[PDB]
Amino acid sequence: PPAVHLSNGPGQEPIAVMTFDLTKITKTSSSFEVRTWDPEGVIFYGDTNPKDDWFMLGLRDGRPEIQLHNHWAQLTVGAGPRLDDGRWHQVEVKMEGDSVLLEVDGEEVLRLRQVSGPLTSKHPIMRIALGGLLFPASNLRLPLVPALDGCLRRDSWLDKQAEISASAPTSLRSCD
Amino acid sequence: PPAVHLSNGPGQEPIAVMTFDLTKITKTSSSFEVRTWDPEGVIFYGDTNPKDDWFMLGLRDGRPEIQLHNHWAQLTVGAGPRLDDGRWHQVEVKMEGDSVLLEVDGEEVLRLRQVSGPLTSKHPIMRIALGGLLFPASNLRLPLVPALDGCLRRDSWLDKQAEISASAPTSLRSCD
Ligand SMILES: C[C@]12CC[C@H](O)C[C@@H]1CC[C@@H]1[C@@H]2CC[C@]2(C)[C@H](O)CC[C@@H]12
Ligand SMILES: C[C@]12CC[C@H](O)C[C@@H]1CC[C@@H]1[C@@H]2CC[C@]2(C)[C@H](O)CC[C@@H]12
Ligand SMILES: [Ca+2]
Ligand SMILES: [Ca+2]
Ligand SMILES: [Zn+2]
Ligand SMILES: [Zn+2]
Repeated sequence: PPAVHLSNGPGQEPIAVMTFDLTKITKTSSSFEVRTWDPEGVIFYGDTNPKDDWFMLGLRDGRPEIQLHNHWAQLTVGAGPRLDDGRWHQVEVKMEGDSVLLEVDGEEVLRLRQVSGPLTSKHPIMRIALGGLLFPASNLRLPLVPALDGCLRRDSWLDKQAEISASAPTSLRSCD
Repeated sequence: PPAVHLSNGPGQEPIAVMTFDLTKITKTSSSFEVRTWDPEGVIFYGDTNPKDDWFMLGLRDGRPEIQLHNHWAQLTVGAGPRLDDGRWHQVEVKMEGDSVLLEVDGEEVLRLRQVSGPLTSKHPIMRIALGGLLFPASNLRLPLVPALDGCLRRDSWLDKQAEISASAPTSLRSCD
């Protein structure tokens, strides 16, 4: 399976940004495998508005951390086992009703309830950035250093049929 | 080890309530072992004010759930493995800086960050209720049925030297 580097050297910007049409979304889940020895960094960021409608999934002290900021909730939460053990880990992030669910290696490790209304409704465009944020780290509810020295593979983001475009500030590097 | 029943039949009220002097608190952690086959219910509730300063640790679909409502945060979060497997489980809830940490069987499974300022400061009295709430379940951010058919043992609550009093609406029942 082709795996890409989650950061390009300095690691101050995402390695890729995908834009989606929310009205066209039929699938809200995202999944991928990640491998790393890095205990802190951004795995992926998502927003409909960088100002007041955003989400971040990363690692802090080796464990998953989600920061979320929207009309219904504002939170900084850590959960799950350490993932900075150099092994491949399966990760899934999905919407289940008004909740955001995080599954690690097939097991649910965190369910953030009552945090969102329907995506398609309410913010017609959603952006997903890998390995970086779309705003300064200092703007996070709880700052961390975004650079994540790890590998990503077998990734699936939301609904491909709803993807408007994809960019890369530079060029994706292989973990081979 | 003497174990007590976490609910008395109907299970509409706590089996015990302990009151503490916050200014006297030197230890903020609580720990205990719980065993149960019940997938939903309140393990313990805590507040400094039932109106706007409260906390609840329970089970929903077999897994730990924390609801918290205070000046800094308002949340409903599920985490950790199922605990309704009839085995004894060690549980710890503690303050670590501005965070509330939940450990299950020796492993950190959830860290709610940026949710509280110093306890001793800011609410001079804290109440801890076991197996029930100190307000209607309908008043929870996300209602659940409080009755938890399980056993509790080896419990330690905050700082005993700060305990003002303890009550029991009825009488503690043994799991023997
Ligand atoms: C987590 C998820 C959904 C599952 C999907 O796999 C990834 C996206 C990323 C953006 C989140 C959204 C959930 C709703 C959020 C928190 C708000 O609307 C602001 C940003 C949004
Ligand atoms: C969780 C803990 C601390 C660890 C201890 O072991 C149990 C107590 C229960 C009451 C919580 C408090 C944390 C601060 C809370 C959320 C707010 O002040 C309102 C109720 C309070
Ligand atoms: Ca890093
Ligand atoms: Ca029950
Ligand atoms: Zn919005
Ligand atoms: Zn208060």
